[PDB]
Amino acid sequence: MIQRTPKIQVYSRHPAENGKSNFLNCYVSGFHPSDIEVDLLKNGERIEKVEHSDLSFSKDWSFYLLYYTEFTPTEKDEYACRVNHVTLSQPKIVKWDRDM
Amino acid sequence: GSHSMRYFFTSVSRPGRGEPRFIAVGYVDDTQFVRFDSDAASQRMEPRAPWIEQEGPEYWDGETRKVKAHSQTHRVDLGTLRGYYNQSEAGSHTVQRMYGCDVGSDWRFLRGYHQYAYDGKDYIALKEDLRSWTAADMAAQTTKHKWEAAHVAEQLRAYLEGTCVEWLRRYLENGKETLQRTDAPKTHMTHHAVSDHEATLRCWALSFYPAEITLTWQRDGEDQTQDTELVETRPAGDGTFQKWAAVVVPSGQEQRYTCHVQHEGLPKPLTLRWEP
Amino acid sequence: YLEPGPVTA
Repeated sequence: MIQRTPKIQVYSRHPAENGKSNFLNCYVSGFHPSDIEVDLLKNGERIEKVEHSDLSFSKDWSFYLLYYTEFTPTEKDEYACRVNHVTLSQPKIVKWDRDM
Repeated sequence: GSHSMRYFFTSVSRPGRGEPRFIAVGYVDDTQFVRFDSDAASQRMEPRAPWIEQEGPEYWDGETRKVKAHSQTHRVDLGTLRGYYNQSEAGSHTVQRMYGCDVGSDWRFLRGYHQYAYDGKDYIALKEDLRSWTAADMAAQTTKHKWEAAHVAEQLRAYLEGTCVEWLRRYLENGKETLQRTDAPKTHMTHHAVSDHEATLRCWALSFYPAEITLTWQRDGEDQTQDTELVETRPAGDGTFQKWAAVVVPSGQEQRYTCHVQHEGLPKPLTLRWEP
Repeated sequence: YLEPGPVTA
């Protein structure tokens, strides 16, 4: 009853290049309890087609999941991960920052 | 390299109606190979690696039977533990179980483990000798006595030392093409100018397997931990992993800093330096 | 290969 907030990374499976098919990932970890809602956003709109890994957890018992969807990046499309969990009073939104 | 087989079980009670949501995943090292989800339609243990599809319908039958036995133990435990903790029926609760075995480079038994948690905290765990138990509180103490009189540790010891390692070795053989392959990290460094006097160097490691890796920075050949940021290792989604480590540096002094990468797949560590 | 059958707590 320790609740733990999720850490969130947003990134691509492969090095990101315009016009090349890829996968946009949202990796959510360190959270408890397990119920969580993760949306991947494209220019602020929910992407419908999102899959996720099978729930597992770390040695400290905190959960992690990977949400992912196929995409072809372009120069002007902005992407983001939107996460809600009991520990958060509103949705947390992390932008995909390719150029790190 | 050492290897490990590990199973992870989560049950989450559903107060209004019905049995708990149950999810089970099996790993060999960092590779998911099986799953069961009480919400999926098949109601069978399902393959998640190509090399486990070699196993015959008797394996699948046996794994499905066992995994539903696990689900039923957790369903019961959620009820028992609720009562032990004097909790109402209104709240969702969670039980998590993890067990498995590690073997060394010779593939001989190294370590086994079997741990259980209620609502995200330690409940009970098998000790290292696999002969007795660590109970975190008095509820768990009651469980420990039950499992002692029922010689549970002995049955688990037989499995963790015997069967677990035996099937791990089978899996390592059958999945050898991927499971006995190490993928060294693919590295590079980027540079980002914060202000006129401050720059960030990020040392990236992509596409490595297994997940275990060390990235560290040095300045003029000694370790540097201040002004560094190291993200959690993360799955690429294609079975490999990614990580990076960043250091902030005074603009112009980039050349003093070196990122060092260690990994099972790199015969010696690798050093990266900005130039680039 | 799963263990045969967890014992209830």
